[PDB]
Amino acid sequence: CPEQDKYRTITGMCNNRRSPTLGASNRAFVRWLPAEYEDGFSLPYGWTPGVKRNGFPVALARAVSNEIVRFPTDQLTPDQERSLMFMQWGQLLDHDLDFTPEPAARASFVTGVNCETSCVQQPPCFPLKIPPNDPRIKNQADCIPFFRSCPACPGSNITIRNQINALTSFVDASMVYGSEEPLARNLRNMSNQLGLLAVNQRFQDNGRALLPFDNLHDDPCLLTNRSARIPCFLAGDTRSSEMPELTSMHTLLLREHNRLATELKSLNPRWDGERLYQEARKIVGAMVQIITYRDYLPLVLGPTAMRKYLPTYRSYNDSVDPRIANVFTNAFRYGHTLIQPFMFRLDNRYQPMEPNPRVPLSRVFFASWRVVLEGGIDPILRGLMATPAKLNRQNQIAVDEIRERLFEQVMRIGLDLPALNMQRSRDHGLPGYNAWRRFCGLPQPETVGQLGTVLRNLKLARKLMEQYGTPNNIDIWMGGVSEPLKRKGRVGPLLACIIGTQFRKLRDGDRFWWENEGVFSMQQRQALAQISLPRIICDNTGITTVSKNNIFMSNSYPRDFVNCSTLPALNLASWRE
Amino acid sequence: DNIQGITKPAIRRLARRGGVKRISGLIYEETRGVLKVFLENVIRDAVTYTEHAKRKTVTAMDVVYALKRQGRTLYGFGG
Amino acid sequence: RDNIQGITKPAIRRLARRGGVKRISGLIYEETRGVLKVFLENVIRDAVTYTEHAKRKTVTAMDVVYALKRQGRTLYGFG
Amino acid sequence: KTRKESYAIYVYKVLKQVHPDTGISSKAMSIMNSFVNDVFERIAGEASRLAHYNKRSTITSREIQTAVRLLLPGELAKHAVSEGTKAVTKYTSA
Amino acid sequence: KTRKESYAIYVYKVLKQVHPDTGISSKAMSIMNSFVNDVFERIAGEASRLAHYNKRSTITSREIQTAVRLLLPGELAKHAVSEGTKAVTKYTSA
Amino acid sequence: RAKAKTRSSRAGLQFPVGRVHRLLRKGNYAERVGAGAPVYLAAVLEYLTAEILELAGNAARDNKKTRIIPRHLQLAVRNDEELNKLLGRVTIAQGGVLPNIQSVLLP
Amino acid sequence: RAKAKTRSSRAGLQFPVGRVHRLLRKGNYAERVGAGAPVYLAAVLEYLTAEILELAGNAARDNKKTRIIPRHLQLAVRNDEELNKLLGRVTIAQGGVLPNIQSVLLPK
Amino acid sequence: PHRYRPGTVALREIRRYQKSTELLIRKLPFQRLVREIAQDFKTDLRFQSSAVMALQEASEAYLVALFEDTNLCAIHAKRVTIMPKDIQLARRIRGER
Amino acid sequence: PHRYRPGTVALREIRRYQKSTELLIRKLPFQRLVREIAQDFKTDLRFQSSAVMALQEASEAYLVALFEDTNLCAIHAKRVTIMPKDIQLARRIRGERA
DNA sequence: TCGAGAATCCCGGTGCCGAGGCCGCTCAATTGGTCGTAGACAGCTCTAGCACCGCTTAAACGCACGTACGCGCTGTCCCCCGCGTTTTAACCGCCAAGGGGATTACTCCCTAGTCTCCAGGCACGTGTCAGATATATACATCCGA
DNA sequence: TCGGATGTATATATCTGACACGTGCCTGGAGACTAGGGAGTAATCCCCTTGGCGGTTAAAACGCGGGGGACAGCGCGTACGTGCGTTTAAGCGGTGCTAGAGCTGTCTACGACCAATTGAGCGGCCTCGGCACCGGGATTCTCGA
Ligand SMILES: *[C@@H]1O[C@H](CO)[C@@H](O)[C@H](O)[C@H]1NC(C)=O
Ligand SMILES: *[C@@H]1O[C@H](CO)[C@@H](O)[C@H](O)[C@H]1NC(C)=O
Repeated sequence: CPEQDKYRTITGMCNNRRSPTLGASNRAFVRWLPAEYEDGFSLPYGWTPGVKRNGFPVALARAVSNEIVRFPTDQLTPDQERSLMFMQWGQLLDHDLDFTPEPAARASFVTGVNCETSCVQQPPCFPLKIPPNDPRIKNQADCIPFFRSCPACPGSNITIRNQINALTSFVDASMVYGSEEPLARNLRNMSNQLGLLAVNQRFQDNGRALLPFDNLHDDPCLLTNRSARIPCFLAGDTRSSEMPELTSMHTLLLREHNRLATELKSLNPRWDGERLYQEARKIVGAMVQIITYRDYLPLVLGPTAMRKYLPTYRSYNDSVDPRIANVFTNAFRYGHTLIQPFMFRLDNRYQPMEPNPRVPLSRVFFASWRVVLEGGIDPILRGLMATPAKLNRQNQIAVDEIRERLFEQVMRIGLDLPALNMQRSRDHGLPGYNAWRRFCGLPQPETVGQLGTVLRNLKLARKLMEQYGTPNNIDIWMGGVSEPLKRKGRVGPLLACIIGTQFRKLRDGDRFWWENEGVFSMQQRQALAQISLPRIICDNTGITTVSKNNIFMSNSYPRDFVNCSTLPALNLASWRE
Repeated sequence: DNIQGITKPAIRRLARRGGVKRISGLIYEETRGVLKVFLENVIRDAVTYTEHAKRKTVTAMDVVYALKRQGRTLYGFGG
Repeated sequence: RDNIQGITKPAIRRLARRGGVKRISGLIYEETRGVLKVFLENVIRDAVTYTEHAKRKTVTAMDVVYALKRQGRTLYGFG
Repeated sequence: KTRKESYAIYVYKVLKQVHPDTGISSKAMSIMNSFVNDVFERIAGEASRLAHYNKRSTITSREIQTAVRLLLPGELAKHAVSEGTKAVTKYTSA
Repeated sequence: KTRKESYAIYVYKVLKQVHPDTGISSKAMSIMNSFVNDVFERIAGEASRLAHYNKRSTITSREIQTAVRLLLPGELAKHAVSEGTKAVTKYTSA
Repeated sequence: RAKAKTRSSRAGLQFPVGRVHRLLRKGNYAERVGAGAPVYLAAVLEYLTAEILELAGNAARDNKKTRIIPRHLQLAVRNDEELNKLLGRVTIAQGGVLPNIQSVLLP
Repeated sequence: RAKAKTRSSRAGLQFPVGRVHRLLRKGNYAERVGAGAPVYLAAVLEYLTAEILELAGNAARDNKKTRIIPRHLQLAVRNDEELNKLLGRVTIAQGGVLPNIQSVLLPK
Repeated sequence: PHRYRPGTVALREIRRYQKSTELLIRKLPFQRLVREIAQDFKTDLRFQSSAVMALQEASEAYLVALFEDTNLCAIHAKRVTIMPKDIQLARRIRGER
Repeated sequence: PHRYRPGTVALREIRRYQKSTELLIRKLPFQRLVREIAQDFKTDLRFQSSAVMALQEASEAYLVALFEDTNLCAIHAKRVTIMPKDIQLARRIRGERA
C-alpha cells in the first residue's frame, strides 16, 4: 500500500508497516500460549471418551455448568454501580474485535450431517454431551447443537489447528462499518454524493434512520413469529440482530455516522462523498476508542489493574503484535455474567411502557420486529440507561434465562451459554486455568485448600474440584469468572490481566490511534475529548433526559439524571479546513 | 520539528559558560532531549496553575510559581 | 572520647555490600566516618533545636522525624 | 492516657476490602499512618497555597483537584482525580 | 491601577544606611523584593509548623527565634538571633 | 431528630470525611473550607492507600507471607514507577533495598 | 490623642513592623500572632537584607560601578559561604556564574 | 597563517561567557519551542513576553548547572571531553531518572 | 582447601544483604556516638530509644544511597573498586558540599 | 564435560509473643437553624499579546584540515580480598533509682476585635547623570623561530 | 627567546533613558479601649531512661597468602575545534487589531457558628495462630581436573 495514507482501510491492510498482515481480517488468531489439543494436532478434549486431562477425566461442559453457575433466578442481586448499558457496551465491543466463523449447515448437508438437527460426533459437529438429572432435558439421547470453529490453514495434521478471525483486530468502529470490501460497498448508498450510510427504505422510527434490511437463505429473524415478517438487520457484523439492545446500539451508531456526514457536508460543501465518508468513519472510530478507553475500561479492570496494564500513552509502537489473542475471545465473554434475565423499556417519564415493559430474554433473542414495530430504540435505550446490571457473585455466576432458555424460538431446543462458552474454549484448545495463572504471573493453586485460598471461597473450590479434579483442568472462562472481583471492578485478577494486556497491545499497535500524532490534527483532539455517550444519545435520539458522565455507573432516576441541554455538544469547527 | 531551534552553537555557548572545554558530537541530542523534558515539566505545571485561575494567558508570575513548586525557585520575576 | 571508631570497618563494608559494592578500597572508611559524622551532626542539631524550643530535656523520636522531614529526608515508621 | 488519633481503623478497613484475608503488622500500620499523614499534609498545603495564591479565602473541590493533579505524578493523578470527582458527585446526589 | 504593596523603599533605606553613595537598579530592586519575600515565607512557614507541633496556636517571639535558628545556617543565624533579641528589647523598654 | 449517618456513608468512601474536614479547618490552611474539599481529599487518600495496600499484598503473596511487613511495603513502593516518583525523597524504616547488581560487577 | 509614631521607629528598624504583622496575621500562618514576633521578623529581614546589600555594594565598588546590577548581587551571594548555603537552590535572573576553571583544563 | 592551536580560543570563549551575563539561547527559537510544547496541553494559549523570558532564564540556569556537573563527571573519568554517558550519569545522581 | 576466587563471596554477601532488612551498624556504638555528638549542643541530654532507632535508620538509608551513587561513579570511571574521590564527587554532585 | 565441596534452598515439628477481636464510654461528628459575606455573574475598558512587514546583519551553516585526544593493548606490583585464629564487647535478661514527660486546676494578661483618624506609602510626572555605545591605544597573551 | 599577530582592558567623547526625587491622594496602621481564653505556673503521677550487674557468643581485630586490577606506558585512528566562505532568519522598528485581565456593582447561597444529641473510635483486656527459631535433607553454584 502507498506510504501516504491517512484513512484506515476497510480490511485493515498494512496497518503495521513491518507486516501488512498484522490485524487484517480473514487471518488466524495469534496464540499467547501453545495449543493444548487432545492428540496434539487437531482435536478438542472430550472428543474421545476415556482420555484424561493430565491424569484426570475431562468434565462435560453441561455437567459443570449444571452445578457451578446455575442458581435460582429469584435471588438476583442488582449491581448498585453497574448499568445495563455497561453490559451492552461490553457486548458491542466484543462484537468488534472478534467473530469466529462456522461452516454453514446447508453447505455441510452431505458430510457435515447437519449438526443443527443431529448430533453424531463427526466433523464439523461437536455436540454437548448431556448428564443425568438435567433439569431441562431428562432424555440422555438429546444433544445441544454446536458447530466446530472454522480452521485457519487446512491441510495435513502437521500444524496445530488455529481459528480464523473474520473481523478487524483494531478498534476502528468496524461493528457498523463492515470488515470486507464487498461488505462495505453495499453498506453505503451510492444514490448521491452525500456520503451517508445505508438507511432502511421500508420502516422508519419517528422520521429517523434504521439499519438496512437483509436477505438470507435461512433468515433466523423470520422465525421469531410469522405475523411479523420483519427481516434481520444488516450492519458490520452478522450477529447485529442477535438482541434488540445490540441492534439499537448499532442504530445509534449509524445515526451518529449519518448526522456527522450531514454536518460535515454543511460545514464543507466542496468535499466529495468518499472523502466525507472516510472522515466520518475516522471520527466515529476515534469516538469508539475514546469511549472504550475512558468510560468502559476504568469500569472493568479497576484503578489498580488499569494503571498496571494501561499506562499513559507515549507514542506509537510498531513492535507490538495487535492481533486478537486466542484467549481474549473466551475471556472477554465475561459479560454473560453481567446480563439480566429481563429487558426493560421506559417512557420519557422513565416508567414502564405498555404492553410488555419487562420482557423475558427467552422471547427476545433474534427479535428484529420489536425495534421496528414497538416504539423504536427510545424505550430500549431508556431501559438500558435506567436498569441496574446483575452483580457478578461466586454463587450467582449467571442467570438461568441465558442458561436454560436462550435461542429457544430459533433452534429446536434451547442452548446454554456458559456450557457453550466452555465448549468453545475446549474446541480452541487453550490451556487450563492454572496455566493461564502461571502466564499472568499469579500463583498457581494445586490442591483444594490452595484453590479455596486463592478464590476466597472453600465451598466453590469444593464444587469445582468435584467436577474438574485438578486446578489445571479448569477451563479459562469458569476460572476467570469464579475469581473474586477487584476493587471497584467487575472481573477477577486473571481476567483483568488478560484484558489489560490485550487492550494495551491493541492500543500501542494501533497506527491510527486518536492520540497518535499525525492521525488527528493537534488541535482537534481537544474538541474530541469532550464527547460523551449521553450527549450523543441526546443528539441522535428523541429522548430528553440522560445520565451524567460515566454513563455505565449511573443507574437510578431521577437521582443522577440531567437534561440534554446541560451536556456540551461536540464542536466540529476545527474540521472546516 | 521545532526542537532543532536550539541551535548547536547555542548549546556550545551554554557549555562554554558552564566550563566545558571539549564537547562530543553526540552531546547535542541529549542536551535537546533534557531541555525538552525540563521545559515539558515546567510548562505543564505552569499550564495547570493557569487553568486553575480560569485564565487563558500564562504569565511569568505563574511560571516562577511553578519553578518554586518544582524546587528551583527563581528571583527577579515577582515573588 | 574518640567514639567515631564505634562504626567498625566491617560495618561500613556491610553497608557497602548492601549498597551493591564489589570491591572497597582501604581509604574509604575515614571518608565514610566523616560523612556519617557530618550528617549526624546536622540532624542532631536540628532535632536538639526542636527539643530546645519545647522546653524539654528529652529528645523524642518525633523531633528526629520532624528534623529529617525538614532536611528533605522524610522518614516513615515513627509518626 | 489521652486520646491520640490515628488512621489505623480506616487503613485496616481498606485492606480488608482489598484483601479479605491478608493481615498487617504494627510497623506497617505506623508506616501507612505516616504516609497518609504526609500525603494529606502535602495536598492540603498545596491547596492552601493555591487558595491564598489567587486571593481567595476558601478552599473548594477545584483547589484540591488541582493540587492532586500537580502533586501526584503520571497516570495515578488522573485516576485519583476521577476518583475524587466521583466522590463529590455522590455528595451531589445525596 | 491598584495598590501592589512590595518592599521597595525599605530596601533603599537599608542601602542608604549601609552605603551612603551607591544606588540600585530596578531589576536588583525586584531581586531584593523576591529574596525578602522568600525568606519571610520560609521563616513564617517554619514558625507556623513548629508552633503546630507543640499544639500551641499562638506564634510568639520564641517560635520565630527557633525558626531562624533552624533555617539560617552557620554564624549568620547567631548574628540574626542577637539582632532580633535587641529589637524585642527595644519594645519592652519603650 | 433524624438518624445519624456518617459522611463516609454518604460519600461511599471508607476514610473519615469528618476527621479530614476537621483537620483541614483546624490545620491553619484557609480561613474557610468548602463542603466538597474534605470529601475529595478523603477519596484521594483512600485511593492512594488502596493502591499501596494492594501492591504490598501482591508482594507479600509473592513472598508466601500472610502479614504485610515493611519489607513488602518497600518492595511494592519501589517497584512502581509512579509511586517511586511520588515517594522520591521518603525513607521507609526497615524497608531494605531493591535487589540489583550492576552488569559489569557480575562475573 | 497623641502624635502617631510607626512601630518600626520604636524598635529602631528600617523595615515595616506593621506590614510584617499584617502579612503574618493574614497569611494563615497561625490563629494568633504575638506582639514581638513581627518586630523580631522585621529585625531579621533587615539584618539579612543589610548583609546581602553590603556585599553587593562591595562587589559593585570592586567593579568600578555605582549602581547595583543583578550580576553584583549574584557575585555577592555566591562568593559568601553562608549566603550560598542559604540560597543553594535559588536562581538569580541574569546573574551568571562565578569565573572558575578546573585545574586540569588549564593549558599546559 | 596564524592558526590557534585546538583548545585556546575555546578557553577564551569560556572566560568571555563566564564574565558576561547575557542570554546564550536565541529568544525567538526558544519562544517558538515553548509555545509548541505548551500547545500540547491547552490550545489557544497566550504567553506574556515576561513568561518566555523567565522560562528562558530558568532553562539556561538548569542547563548550565547540568553542563557543569557533566564536566565534573568527565574530569572524574580521566577525560576532558564530555559525553552523553556523563550527562546521563549526572542526571541519575542528581535524582531525575 | 577450598579457596573462593576474589570477588566471589563478595557477590554472595551482596545478594544476602540486599535480601534482608536488618540493621548493619551495631546499636550500642551508634547510640554512644549519637550521645557524644549531642553532647556538644546541650549538656545532660536524654535520648528516647525510638529516637536513636530512627536516627540509625536514617543514617543507614543515607549511607546506602551515597554508596550506590559512589558505585555508579566508580563504574562510570571504568573501575570496580570504590575510592574516596568517587565519594567526594558523588557528594558534590548531589549538592551537599556545593 | 565432570566430580567434591560449601552455601543456599526446601520441608517437618515447637511455641510464643504480637495481631485481631471484644468491651466500656467519652469526646468528637451530626443534625437543625441563623446570618454574614465571599464568590459567581453581568458589564465595561484599555493593556498588551498576537499577526505581517521591510532592512540590516550577527549568527548559523557547510566544508578543509590536522592535531590533540578517546580508546585499545600490555606490563607491574601491591592493595585488597578469603580465610584461620584470638580477643572484644554487643547483646540478652533482670534490677533498682528517679528525672522528667505527661496531665490537671487557677487565673491573668495578652491578643482578637472594634471606632476613629491621620500619616506612610504608592502612582503620577520629571530632569539629569551612571551607563551603554563608538574609537584609538597599549598592553595581555599565544605560536613557530 | 623574540618579533609579529590577535584580543582586550583602558582612557576619551557622546548620547540616552532609568531612576531618585517631589507631590497629591488613598487606605490601613496606630491610638484607645473592651473581652475572653492561651497558656504560665504550681502541683502531682508514674513512665520510661540510665546506670549496673553477669553470662554467651557473635563479631571485630590481626596476620598470612595470593591474585587481579589500578595505574602508568605506548601507540593508533579519528573527530572536532579553528578558520573561511556562504546563507539565513533574529532583531529592530513600526503598524494594526482585538482577547481578555482586570476592575466594579449586584446578588445569593454557602460555610462559620451555636446548641442538643448520640455513636465511632480509642484504650484496655484478652485469646490464638504466623512465623522465628531449630533441625535435617535436597539443590545449586564454584572450582580444580
Ligand atoms: C407477532 O409479531 C407481531 C409483529 O407485529 C406482533 O404484533 C404480534 O403480537 C406477535 N404475536 C405474538 C403471539 O407474539
Ligand atoms: C515496543 O514494544 C516492545 C515490546 O513489545 C519494546 O521492546 C520496544 O522497545 C518498544 N518500542 C518502542 C519504540 O518503544
